Amino acid sequence: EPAVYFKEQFLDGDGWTSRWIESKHKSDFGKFVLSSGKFYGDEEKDKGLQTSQKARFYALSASFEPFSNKGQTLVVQFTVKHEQNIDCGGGYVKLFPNSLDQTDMHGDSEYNIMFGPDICGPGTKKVHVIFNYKGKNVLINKDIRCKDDEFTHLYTLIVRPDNTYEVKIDNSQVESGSLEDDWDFLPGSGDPSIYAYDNFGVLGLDLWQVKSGTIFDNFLITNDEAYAEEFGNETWGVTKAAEKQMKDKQDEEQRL
Amino acid sequence: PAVYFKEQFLDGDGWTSRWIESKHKSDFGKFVLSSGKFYGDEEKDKGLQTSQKARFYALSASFEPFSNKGQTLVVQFTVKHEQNIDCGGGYVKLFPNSLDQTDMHGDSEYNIMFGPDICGPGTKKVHVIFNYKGKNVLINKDIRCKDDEFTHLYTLIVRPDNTYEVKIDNSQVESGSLEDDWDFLPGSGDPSIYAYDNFGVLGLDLWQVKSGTIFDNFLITNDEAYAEEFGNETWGVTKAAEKQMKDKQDEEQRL
Amino acid sequence: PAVYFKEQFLDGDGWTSRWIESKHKSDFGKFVLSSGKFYGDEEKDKGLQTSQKARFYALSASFEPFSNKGQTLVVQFTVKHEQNIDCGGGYVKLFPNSLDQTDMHGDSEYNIMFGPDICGPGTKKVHVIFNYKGKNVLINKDIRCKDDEFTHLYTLIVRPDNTYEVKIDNSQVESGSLEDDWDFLPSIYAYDNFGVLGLDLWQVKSGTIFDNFLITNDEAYAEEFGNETWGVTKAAEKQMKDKQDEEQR
Amino acid sequence: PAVYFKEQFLDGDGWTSRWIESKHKSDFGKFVLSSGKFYGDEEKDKGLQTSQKARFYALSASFEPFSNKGQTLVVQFTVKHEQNIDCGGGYVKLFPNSLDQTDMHGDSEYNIMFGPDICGPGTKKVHVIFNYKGKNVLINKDIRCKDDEFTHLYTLIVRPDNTYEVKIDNSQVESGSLEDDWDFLPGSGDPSIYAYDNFGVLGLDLWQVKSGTIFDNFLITNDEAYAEEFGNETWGVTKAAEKQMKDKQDEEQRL
Amino acid sequence: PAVYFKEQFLDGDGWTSRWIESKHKSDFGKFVLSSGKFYGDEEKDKGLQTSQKARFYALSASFEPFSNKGQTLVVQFTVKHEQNIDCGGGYVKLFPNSLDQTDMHGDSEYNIMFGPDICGPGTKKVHVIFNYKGKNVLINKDIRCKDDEFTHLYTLIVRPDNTYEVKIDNSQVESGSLEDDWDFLPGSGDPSIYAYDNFGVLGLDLWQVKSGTIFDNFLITNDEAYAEEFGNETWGVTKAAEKQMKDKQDEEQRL
Ligand SMILES: [Ca+2]
Ligand SMILES: [Ca+2]
Ligand SMILES: [Ca+2]
Ligand SMILES: [Ca+2]
Ligand SMILES: [Ca+2]
Ligand SMILES: [Cl-]
Repeated sequence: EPAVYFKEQFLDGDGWTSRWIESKHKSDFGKFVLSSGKFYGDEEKDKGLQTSQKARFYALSASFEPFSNKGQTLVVQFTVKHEQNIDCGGGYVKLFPNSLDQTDMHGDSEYNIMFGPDICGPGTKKVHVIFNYKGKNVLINKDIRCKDDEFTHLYTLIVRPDNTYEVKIDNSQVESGSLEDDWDFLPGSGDPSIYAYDNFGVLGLDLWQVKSGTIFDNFLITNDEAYAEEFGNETWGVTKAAEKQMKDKQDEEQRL
Repeated sequence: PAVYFKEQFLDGDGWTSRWIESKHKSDFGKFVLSSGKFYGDEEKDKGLQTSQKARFYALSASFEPFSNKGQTLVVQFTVKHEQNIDCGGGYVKLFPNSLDQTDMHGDSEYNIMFGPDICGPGTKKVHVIFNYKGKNVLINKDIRCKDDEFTHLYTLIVRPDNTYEVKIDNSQVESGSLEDDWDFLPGSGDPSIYAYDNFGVLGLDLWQVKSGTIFDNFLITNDEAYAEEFGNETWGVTKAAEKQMKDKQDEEQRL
Repeated sequence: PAVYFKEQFLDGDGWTSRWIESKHKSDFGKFVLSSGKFYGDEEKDKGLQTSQKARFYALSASFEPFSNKGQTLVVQFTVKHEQNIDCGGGYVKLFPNSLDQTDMHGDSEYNIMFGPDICGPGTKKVHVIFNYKGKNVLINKDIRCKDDEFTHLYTLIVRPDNTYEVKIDNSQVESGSLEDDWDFLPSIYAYDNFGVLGLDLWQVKSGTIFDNFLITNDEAYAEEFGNETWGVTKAAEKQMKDKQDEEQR
Repeated sequence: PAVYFKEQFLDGDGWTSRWIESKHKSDFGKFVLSSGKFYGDEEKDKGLQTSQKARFYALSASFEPFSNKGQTLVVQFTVKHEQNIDCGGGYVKLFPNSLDQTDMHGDSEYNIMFGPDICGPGTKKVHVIFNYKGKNVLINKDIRCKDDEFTHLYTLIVRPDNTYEVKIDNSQVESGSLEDDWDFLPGSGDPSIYAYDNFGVLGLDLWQVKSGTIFDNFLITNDEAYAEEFGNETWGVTKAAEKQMKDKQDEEQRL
Repeated sequence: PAVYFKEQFLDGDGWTSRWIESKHKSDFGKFVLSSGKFYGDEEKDKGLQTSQKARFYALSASFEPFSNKGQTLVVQFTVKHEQNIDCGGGYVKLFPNSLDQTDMHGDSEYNIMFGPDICGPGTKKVHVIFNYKGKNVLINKDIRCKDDEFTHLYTLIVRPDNTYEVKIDNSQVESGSLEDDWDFLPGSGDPSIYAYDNFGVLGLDLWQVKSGTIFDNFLITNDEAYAEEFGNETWGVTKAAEKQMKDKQDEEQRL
């Protein structure tokens, strides 16, 4: 059976406030609030963490029973909804070693992997895939376009023990290849262990936003690609059509 | 001193032309060349590493066939369970030259199987298995294997008087006679039990939950003294620097 | 040789008048007198056995108080993880006589802690902890403990020149000086008062048996007693267990 | 790892340009290059052999001077009393560079003396002597040396926290602190006792009744792990084959 | 005259309760109390000596916090590179009281760094570094440090008009204004550059190849004249006798 290292849907009211921790590294971090926003597919299911303040840094994280991806597939997946029509701001997650002090998390804390959408003005609509290796944060050399509309989108990163990876948006492949080719880690054949991290213990939302209102939901860390795809269809795939219908209706009333 | 087989994986990707993957199944785990996260020497300590969790493995190497009839047979290699293994094999198999390497699997007919096997706190055992009269006969003595994360040397010595010796880290841990330490027959005796007409392949054919085991410094020879020399030139050269590098990493982890 | 404490549990249920259960908590696991499923001698090898899974334990024995000032201190006992332990302690603690035995727990102030600690394939360690200036200072050397199912002898030697030695199965495995092998803030080694030995620890899989406790000031006597206890258990224990393993298969 | 001195006598008669005979006396015994009557390898196991009975010996080798201040000092070499010695030294001395090699003798001022000493039934001892405040201070622990006919590895480790270790055949036999294991001073302590400004010469300066002792594989380094490695590449490679050749000769002698 | 910090190590081992070892790393070198092989006065000239080769060091002393705002700041101490240093620092750092002394290291944020730095033939320099706007700004003037084996006095004077002076052996070697002698800003204008809200710790945080450097007679004060007095009562009292003892030892060495 598939291993589920982390799952968060924010289905149990305020239960999440005991699973996530705010960094105190700075005194003026923005606050996340629980919200399904102005339109949604289901008012309760579509609750997630929403950035609530403009022009702020954010730093909130959740711990889980530590694990290693050594010898295994790693899948990192979540939904992102820039309801506010974002101008400039991140929508990405970071996976940290368990040695991270959650109350001191910030932009320069050492993570293992960073993944997800980053928007800044007309020029930047990009999906980051960053691997930490030999004390450097190495950025993917392929150009992956992210979504930028107001609707909920599913982001999936797959990393395999043969050093292959795949990136999906809305459960459909948008990029793939090998770590040795698509990042500048090192000369020659490569190092067959690049993909692997001794320890994963925390998932962080650690990012900057000008216009706020982004909602993060349906986080999943697993070792099974098929399961990730299922869960994507049970979450994003259930949100999608009703969300779009409610928003069309509101747009019409606005016009009128 | 006859050297029937030697593998140290010193010549880059050269090993990929000396070893053959079985296609008996479609979902065998893959070996990769690696010295892992700590080592005595980054290059010397490269070996074959299991790269996937909860898998069967099946990779082999041929050599000029030989018979141990009338002679001493020595089988030796290093094993390193870097990953702190929960359950998995670390043993080799010696096969007749009639083995189809591309069809090797758990039920292929081997001559001898030798080496460490771990499964939970309860099983930490060295297997010594002889194939005789279509049965795979298991040693009756209980030999404890090593279980830590470091590189260990495993040596099997089989002699034409049907005596055998097992060594770990170049030091004897078990010895006796085939007739006493296995149930081949109800009483004495068949003085030829030790002997095989043909050896042609060495296989790594095994199961692993947590992966990351590294195999290096394989030797098949007819000379005990040479085996001991080679063991000191390989394992014996790895040992102290490996332990020093790992202590350092453990300390940095603690801070 | 001074014998400050000896316990071999040889006199039936006599031990129940020498040891005291902490009531600090209501759900501590219970020790039971047992030689387990295999042994060298069904009677001699009786000792205190942890009887419940996933529990804290807290049982202690008092003795006529003493100080090690100007003397060698030797702490010795046998540990047998019969159950093939996954995670759990096998160490003792030596406490000042000011300890309330009926309130002993994990945070009670001890002088010295010593012995095997196992938690998963990754940790198989011998603790040597000294209490100094209100800190519990952990040895900086890495000492591997035993992890099989058989009875093993653990011995800590502390000398008035601030040297120490650790033995397993009556054979040295570690040695040095207190000043080098711990980060202490000349008599670091010395305590005004020892009055209680406690088994205060955690266990997932239970079944560990503790026997043959000795606190003495004589290294040679400790070694003798080790050979008269562990050394007499060893071979017959292993033989009975090999036999049971064969029948099992 | 710093290698201050290495000598294996592998380059024929090359050694004769690296070692100097004292002329302090006219009747010193002579060293000769030899692997003796039995060996693991006739060439590799060549070393300096005492060639005359009831004699003083005095031969030395210079190296680029160094200080062990702030660092680990490791002194290591092999000794083989092939002749079954009755009485004689097998130890080395490390000297300051101010030593006149041509005048070396029993009373020359050394920094450290280390190694086996045998004299009759009573004495089989490893010396560890430190020169301090114009006295030669003898270790207070009793360390047994080897006395059979085979090659043994002797290793002294001295560390800048004033700890030391002694190994025989790459395995610890003694350890502790300088302040405790020698009478330098009435109490602690002078943390610099371990340290010498200058090492420039290694000497074999000693007495022998029955001659035939072979010295090989000298190493002075600052790295314990490297010393252990080199030990396993030298002693560890001689060991088994040496023993096998000698057993064979013992058997033939008996018949 | 305010004395914010004074250390002469005159009260035996008393210093061990005034200074704290960083535990940021496990392998920092250790300071030991020592007057070395030569000295003016065996007791007075005790100071902190680096005891291990090729190591980072990290030891610090706290004092009642203060600010130099509106006042003169004088930082003074003696340095003796007894070992004839090849490469290594001899400088101090003044830290804010917010520093965790048990975590001090090379990247901890200091206010001011001052003192000699030697690295090979090319570098014999006195550092004067001011932390400003999250940068560590290095003086633009080239100040030669001393490099012989003897004890030298180093003095930094910083004044509330943003002037500074550097002295060696109680005699001026450099002077000027902060705005001219560092690149804080493209042009003149921040008169408070000299000033720090708080000083709470003095650290020895540095690297050394060849070890043996002795630090003594630390003084932090607000009075230039008092610094000069103390310098003459410390360095000035060490100087002549130290030189005389060392000449005597050099002469004995030459014979
Ligand atoms: Ca939700
Ligand atoms: Ca190799
Ligand atoms: Ca008992
Ligand atoms: Ca040689
Ligand atoms: Ca002083
Ligand atoms: Cl009971």
